[PDB]
Amino acid sequence: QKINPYRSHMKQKFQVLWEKEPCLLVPEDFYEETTKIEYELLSTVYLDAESSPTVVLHGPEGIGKTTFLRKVMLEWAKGNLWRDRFSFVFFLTGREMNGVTDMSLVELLSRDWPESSEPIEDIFSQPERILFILDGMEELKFDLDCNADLCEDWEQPQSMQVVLQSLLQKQMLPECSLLLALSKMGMRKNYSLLKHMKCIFLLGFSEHQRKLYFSHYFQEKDASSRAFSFVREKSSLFVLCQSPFLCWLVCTSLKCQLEKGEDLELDSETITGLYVSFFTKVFRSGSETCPLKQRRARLKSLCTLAAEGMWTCTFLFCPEDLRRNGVSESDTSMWLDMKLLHRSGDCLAFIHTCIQEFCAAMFYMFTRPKDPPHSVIGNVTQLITRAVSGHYSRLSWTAVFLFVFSTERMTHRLETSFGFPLSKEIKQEITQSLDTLSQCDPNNVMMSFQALFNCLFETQDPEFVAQVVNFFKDIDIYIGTKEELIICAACLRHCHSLQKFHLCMEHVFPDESGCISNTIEKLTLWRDVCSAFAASEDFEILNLDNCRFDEPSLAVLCRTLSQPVCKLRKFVCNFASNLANSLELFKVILHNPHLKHLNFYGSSLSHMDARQLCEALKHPMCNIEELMLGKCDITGEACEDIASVLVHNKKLNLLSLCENALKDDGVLVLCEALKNPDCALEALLLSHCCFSSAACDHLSQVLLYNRSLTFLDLGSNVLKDEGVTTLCESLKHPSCNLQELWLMNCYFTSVCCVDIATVLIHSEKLKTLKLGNNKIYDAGAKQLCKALKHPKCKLENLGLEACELSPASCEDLASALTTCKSLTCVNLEWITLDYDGAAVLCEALVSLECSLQLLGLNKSSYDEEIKMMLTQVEEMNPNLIISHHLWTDDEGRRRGILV
Amino acid sequence: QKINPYRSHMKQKFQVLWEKEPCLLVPEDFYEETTKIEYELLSTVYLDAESSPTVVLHGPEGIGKTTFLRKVMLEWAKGNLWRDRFSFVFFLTGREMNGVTDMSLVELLSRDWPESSEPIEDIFSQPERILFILDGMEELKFDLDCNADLCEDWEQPQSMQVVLQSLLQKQMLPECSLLLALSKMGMRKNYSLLKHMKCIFLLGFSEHQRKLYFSHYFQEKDASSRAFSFVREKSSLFVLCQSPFLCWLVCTSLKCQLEKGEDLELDSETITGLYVSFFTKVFRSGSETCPLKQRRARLKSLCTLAAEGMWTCTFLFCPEDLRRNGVSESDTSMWLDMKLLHRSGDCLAFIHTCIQEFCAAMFYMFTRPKDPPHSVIGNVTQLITRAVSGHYSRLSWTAVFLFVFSTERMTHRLETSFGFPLSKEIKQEITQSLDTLSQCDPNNVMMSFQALFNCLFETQDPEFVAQVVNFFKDIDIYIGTKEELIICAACLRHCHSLQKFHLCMEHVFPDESGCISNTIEKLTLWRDVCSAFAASEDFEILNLDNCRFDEPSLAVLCRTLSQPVCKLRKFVCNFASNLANSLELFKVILHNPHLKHLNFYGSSLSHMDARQLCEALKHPMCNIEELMLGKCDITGEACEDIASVLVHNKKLNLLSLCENALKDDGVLVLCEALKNPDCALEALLLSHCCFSSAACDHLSQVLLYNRSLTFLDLGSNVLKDEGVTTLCESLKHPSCNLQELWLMNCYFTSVCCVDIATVLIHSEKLKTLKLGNNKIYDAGAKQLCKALKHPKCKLENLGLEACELSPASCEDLASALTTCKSLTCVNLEWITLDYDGAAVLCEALVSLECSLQLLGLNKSSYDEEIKMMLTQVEEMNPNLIISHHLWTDDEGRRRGILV
Ligand SMILES: Nc1ncnc2c1ncn2[C@@H]1O[C@H](COP(=O)(O)OP(=O)(O)O)[C@@H](O)[C@H]1O
Ligand SMILES: Nc1ncnc2c1ncn2[C@@H]1O[C@H](COP(=O)(O)OP(=O)(O)O)[C@@H](O)[C@H]1O
Repeated sequence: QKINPYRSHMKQKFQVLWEKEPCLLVPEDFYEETTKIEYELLSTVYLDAESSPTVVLHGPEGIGKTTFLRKVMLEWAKGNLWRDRFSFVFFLTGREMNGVTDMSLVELLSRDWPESSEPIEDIFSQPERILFILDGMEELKFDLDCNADLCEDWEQPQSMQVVLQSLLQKQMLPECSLLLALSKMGMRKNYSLLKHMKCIFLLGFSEHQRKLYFSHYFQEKDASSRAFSFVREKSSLFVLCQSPFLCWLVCTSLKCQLEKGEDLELDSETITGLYVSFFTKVFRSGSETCPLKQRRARLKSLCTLAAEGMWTCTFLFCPEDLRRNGVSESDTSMWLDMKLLHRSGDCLAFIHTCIQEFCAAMFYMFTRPKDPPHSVIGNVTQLITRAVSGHYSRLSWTAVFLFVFSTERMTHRLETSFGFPLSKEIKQEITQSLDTLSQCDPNNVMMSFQALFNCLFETQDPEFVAQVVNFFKDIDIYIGTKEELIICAACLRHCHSLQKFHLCMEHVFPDESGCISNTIEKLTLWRDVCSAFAASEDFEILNLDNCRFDEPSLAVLCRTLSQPVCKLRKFVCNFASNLANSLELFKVILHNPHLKHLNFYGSSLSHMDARQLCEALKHPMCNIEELMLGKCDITGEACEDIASVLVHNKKLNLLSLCENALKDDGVLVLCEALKNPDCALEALLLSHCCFSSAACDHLSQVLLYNRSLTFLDLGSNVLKDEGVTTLCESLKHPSCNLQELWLMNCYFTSVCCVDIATVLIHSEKLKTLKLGNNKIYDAGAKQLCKALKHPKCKLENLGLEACELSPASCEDLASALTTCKSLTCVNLEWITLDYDGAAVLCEALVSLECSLQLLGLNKSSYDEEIKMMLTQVEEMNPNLIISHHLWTDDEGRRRGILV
Repeated sequence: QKINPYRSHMKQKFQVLWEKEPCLLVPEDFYEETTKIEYELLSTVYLDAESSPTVVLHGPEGIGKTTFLRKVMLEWAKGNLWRDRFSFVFFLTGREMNGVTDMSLVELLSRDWPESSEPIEDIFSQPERILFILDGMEELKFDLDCNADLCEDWEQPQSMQVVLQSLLQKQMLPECSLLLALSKMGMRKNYSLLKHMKCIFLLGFSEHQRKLYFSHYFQEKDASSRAFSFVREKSSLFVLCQSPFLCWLVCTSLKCQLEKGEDLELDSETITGLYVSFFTKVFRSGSETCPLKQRRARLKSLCTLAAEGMWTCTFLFCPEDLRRNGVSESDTSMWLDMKLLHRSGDCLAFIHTCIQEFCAAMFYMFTRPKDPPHSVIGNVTQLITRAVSGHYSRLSWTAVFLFVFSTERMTHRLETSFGFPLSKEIKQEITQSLDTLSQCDPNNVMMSFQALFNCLFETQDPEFVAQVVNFFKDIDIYIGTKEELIICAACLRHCHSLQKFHLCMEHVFPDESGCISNTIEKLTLWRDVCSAFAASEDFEILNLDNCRFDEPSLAVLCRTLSQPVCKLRKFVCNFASNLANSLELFKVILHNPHLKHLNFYGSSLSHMDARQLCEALKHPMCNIEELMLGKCDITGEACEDIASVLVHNKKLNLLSLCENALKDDGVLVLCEALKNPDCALEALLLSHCCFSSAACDHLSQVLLYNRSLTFLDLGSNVLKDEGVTTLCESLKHPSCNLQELWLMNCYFTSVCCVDIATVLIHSEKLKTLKLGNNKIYDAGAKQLCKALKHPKCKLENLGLEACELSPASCEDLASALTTCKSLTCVNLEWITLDYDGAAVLCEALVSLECSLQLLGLNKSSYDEEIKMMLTQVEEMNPNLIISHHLWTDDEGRRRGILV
């Protein structure tokens, strides 16, 4: 074996770690039996020396991930693993790293690197010979994202977050290999960050392995047989015993019950029940020579220790910390003996992070509603808020425990088992906290309804679940497993408060011959979820984002929405249309007179699909007033059918066909439908429809003959001034009812600006004009400003944003703002400014004659002097807002593009 | 609505049916509430008047399928449904149909058709106006398959099975519509038969509907509240109450418990537990003023009635039937009062088929091992065999019940509740019956391991399950759901008796980024199933038939097969090969020295996939002696690697590369590999490899230089006479070691027959030659016969099948058979014969000089005189077997095509 001092140092260090850290040391042959498959998988998956992947050790908490990583490193350091694949392996743990504030990868590695050896840069000469093991990533004080930039230099000092994110995204030592340990929650959290992923699942014990674990814990035989028989007779307990840590919990609980002499009782209704039984019986069997008052004081001090640790993302407790939280030497000895704490060096740690979270939740059970703030540990409202708001999701398990503790049954269990009283105001605290969150603005909060639903589900309190869920009106949820379907059905079964529902569902209804695959249980759960749609008589918006149905599930949803009791108003079905989908959605459209807005943005339709859609719309039970079909792959032939709808449904008044390819023959057919002075359509959006000036002829005949059409969007079309001139000739006559015109990015120039200037003088009805993103090069600007100076131009909103404007237009713009009394909004973003033009513009802006309410300008993108001038403008005209990105979101929403 | 007398007749019929059949008549508004979605879905899905679809009413037993179909027919006949879509709907029920033995569709329809109405041909004039409702298909005396042909004429008399299967496959009135009622078992049974399926699932009650049903059954309020509270406190009972029939069972059980006055106790461990509680409590509450002897005799008589009904597929009981089984008027009144039976006209029927199956299973509890045969009711051995043999699978639920009854706990429960003794030899009867079944030939007695596993699973007896499953050595199983995975894991956890395992697995491991999708539970179950492969030190053959894995499940399987304790010998992986499949399957190949046969037939490979396969095969831990790569999309370039294998692996001696496209350059490279007098390959099959005479040159150099190669298959290649003559030139020299040559379907003719005729005279080692399916005429046959008459021709097997042979060859054939003393097998199928040549052939065949053991000929395809002559031949030469399809299955198996 090659001489290596670092390898031997790690051998000694992890040999010592392997023998005293775990809850119970089992014979090594047993451990090797229990994890044989995973060890072999790892050893062969890394022998690759095209690229090397990052392998994630996947499993639930307490399954033994950290133990497996330590065994792997110990076997490598002894020379028994990766002998000819990795020369150096580094073991990084999250809690030890959290202490590091500002360090480079080299310094962190140097921490455990003996000087009497090779240098670190020399070992970095060959990066593929390095493996990084990252254990306890979920215990980090920061999140991992691509938000922060990622440097590629190991020598250069950086914050530890940047080092980890660079290592993970492979922008730092790309040749090295990564070994991650993640739970299901961590897997879902960091799936986006990880690429080229390879997974190894830990499986825990089998039934024979559970028997052997019991035989190893109980050094006798007959009581071991008794305990195994008792746990086997109960199904849920045996199922939970697959996890070695839960198995050890059950062992210690039963061992206390047996050494006490009591009969074998155990609670396995929930995981929280097993935790409560373990903690209860260890406390009773480990504290008997102590009076009740000091028992309560000691437990409360320990729980405060855990709560402070969890709120500061700390899991190692120096003696000074125990003294601060009121934990004395006697208390430390007692908890070490009863095996809720163990040493992790010179410091102490909880036997497992889950036990620490248990005590942290327990801490709130000693509290009063009118308690002074701890200034470190947040109160119940803060904990609930941080746990059900998606940004952090750090104190999740704690909150879950607290939810379960707040039930009357479990508060009773806790009080009876401990012997002292505990707070019963905690359910009310949680309820009021969730109500307060619900009454907040849904956009500013970003609720995580998966987290809230999990917490509610664990209480098994249907009335509590109904009360809490009915506080919320705008709900969004992802369903991709049966577990999440069960939880969502439980939480929404008795929900009658829905306003907006956003749903994404995958992996549940495959429709691979849905007859054989779908089950009555799945349909019943789905029907229960749908019951909220028809039971909530406040239901405005249903947004189905990339959902995957089969015929029965879709039929259930459509029949739910068809019921006359349903009050749906907006149906937003993104990217979904087939033959049976057509049939069922047409049942939806027909049956409901309350449904008025329909947005199919993105769903690629065919000729027959559009034919069937229009045939369903022509039914006289259809009250659709807004129809958005953007990016539906609609073409000219389908226009033949759409025109038909315009003839029949006098209730329809807004139609958007953006991002399609009408190609002037569809526009011809649509103008043929529109010309008839029976079509009641009031708003038309044909943005980016790949048509030209040829259609502007026919559209002109529309403008003369429609007394209902008031809004036209023709942006992103090649009009080349002939189309704009034809339309302007049509719009010269005041009898036209057009109010709003959008011709942005239409590839015209100054030449047609004269004709526009004519309509501005003759129209008494055109109030909003967007001519932005066109190269008017100050000639069009000068002509339009002179037109606006006319004492008959009733124009209210003008957009010339990003029009190749220069400081020469300023003066002429400055004179329009002070003369057009009806002009209240002007978009001039991306104009290039100097001092001599910014001064004139600001003089205009601060004037009483200037009747402008909204100015579109990008203040940040200028020098300091002009920034100071615009700030002075803001402080001298208290009615004017200067801002950029004025109309982007409004344009997207009205076109139907965003949603 | 059009006037119709048939409609009114069906209205009266189903109106009478609707009011007396059900267990409890609920208000009609309640029923319509409980089935609103399904009714609307049917009504709107059929209004479409393109092909006609088959609509299936899907749900578990007792969910209300028959009730829903009857209400649908009543509403149709009342004019409230399908008023403008169907003119005539026929309601076919299995039990009523079973009485018909041999009748046509017209007569069966006329059965319930009044004469004073329209004619049958006139109503068949427009088939589009016809709907068929098929209820109780699982209660048929015959099975439904596609084996029998399907005629399109309704007038022609046929057996009812043929009419029904033609109706289902739409080869009889294809324009008609179908409405089927099926269970999960029936759905999986008949999925193959049905096409264009449409499904409507019945959902049963919701929670509020369960409350309302309780309030409706219990006409008071306080016990309704008490019953609902008790059922709600128990999870399993509430879950089971979703089914209306199970809900009525629970209602009656609780009603007996309350009117008796006892506390509310109920066992809900299994569905069989609920049935036992219902039956026990109904019997106790309905026969208490009766002495024990007559209680037991009455229950036994009812059980006998049920048993005769189940074994004769009868479910309506005329009074003579009750008298024959010993059921009197007093007994009928008692059972009607306790609501185990109800009237269905002048006759009685069991309240539900499930109750009848329950009683039929109960009947065996009154029997003795040494009992005389009932001559109608089969004994326990016959019942178990018919239940776990796939051919019948009719009495499944009965057997399931009997299994649960046979446990000690449930026998104790039944004895305690009833009060009289019951048989305790039934576990032994079933175990011995299954042992005897296992010792039968696995090819004949078609076990249905899904049925056996379900029966074993329901007993919840791990020891009994292990004992029964270890009786079987050859197991084949399909896993397509999580339920079936759980069942197979439970049954195979402690199985260590495996010899051959055939597996087809779908729909469980999607590999849609298996990290997020796969769960530890599923992986654990799969590992438990795989544990049988490595725990059974007799494991010969593992056949994965079109299985679909992800990385973790495949890795679990491969690591299982890698263990040195594993004794795998034959690995048949049909239709699976990718890059990750490559890595893991190479772990399988490398690790195991016991593995010797490898068949990848059907798995589409690529250039690099074949490269990686060959590189894995070149490892020196590889003991493969047989390699089958038929229909693997292998081409000439991959031969370069394949040739390498032939050079390296001195253990390999059989290679089959059939159904590939080698195209003479691959064959060139392979012959370059074979020429080397180190290649130990002994048998090569290049059938259907798309090569020509150009390869026969190189193959010739093979036969001179390979002292180990003894079998060559070159069938179905365009070899013409030049290739065969080149090969014969190579094989003339006695130094060639070739023992078997297959040149069937090789497009040669009489011209090369001279050279073959030379080799037959000069070879001392060529024992089997197949020249079938080649257009050698009687001239070639005569030349070969003259060769065989030479006193040096040591040819043992000759195939001249399908060679355009005529009665002129007979004489020359007849004289070769009596001269070639070494010629023991000759295939002459498809030869045309007359009397004067058949006589010569038979005179040869019945002769002492004829040393033939096997003659390949199709006796059935000749006139009566020649048939009688060949029958006399068989009756005069007791050593000669005449048969057709002589070598087809052997050819397929040896090429690796079949399996
Ligand atoms: N295979 C095993 N055999 C015996 N004990 C185990 C095994 N796996 C885990 N344990 C015990 O369970 C605990 C698992 O905790 P840990 O190893 O931190 O897993 P995780 O990080 O997944 O929670 C350890 O304290 C160890 O004592
Ligand atoms: N929707 C329902 N509402 C109330 N009771 C029902 C309903 N469906 C079925 N039942 C009851 O359940 C029992 C079983 O009915 P059945 O239609 O025979 O089930 P299946 O057709 O599945 O065998 C009947 O006695 C009936 O009274």
